[PDB]
Amino acid sequence: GAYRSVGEWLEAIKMGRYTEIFMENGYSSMDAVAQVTLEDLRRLGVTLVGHQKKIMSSLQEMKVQMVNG
Amino acid sequence: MCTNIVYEWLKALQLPQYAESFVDNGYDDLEVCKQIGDPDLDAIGVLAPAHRRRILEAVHRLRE
Repeated sequence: GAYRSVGEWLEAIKMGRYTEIFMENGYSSMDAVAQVTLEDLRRLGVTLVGHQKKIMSSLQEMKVQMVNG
Repeated sequence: MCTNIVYEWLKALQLPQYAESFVDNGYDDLEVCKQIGDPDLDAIGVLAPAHRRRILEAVHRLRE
């Protein structure tokens, strides 16, 4: 909830390399990104397991902040 | 409140200098490290052949 764009969120978790890929494939606002699954990541070309973990862990961290707030 | 396990592991391999890059790339526990191959080392930035071989040999040992 505290990021202006998907690009800004990705750069905050050191995953900025995926920004273009997310925007081009239609995961283009913070709302679109919250429904992303591990399979969605795989189909977007995020095949490195550590990067999948980074991204899925952050998506979950952001959900936790929202349910708790 | 407890040492990061990937730091501890790389210390045991006498390659502690990569620990922060491992963790920053999401290789933050031994379950993830078990899946490491050449693309993962490339992204992390482990380039010296001896170090690459040492980590991949270690990864093989985690999968036993």
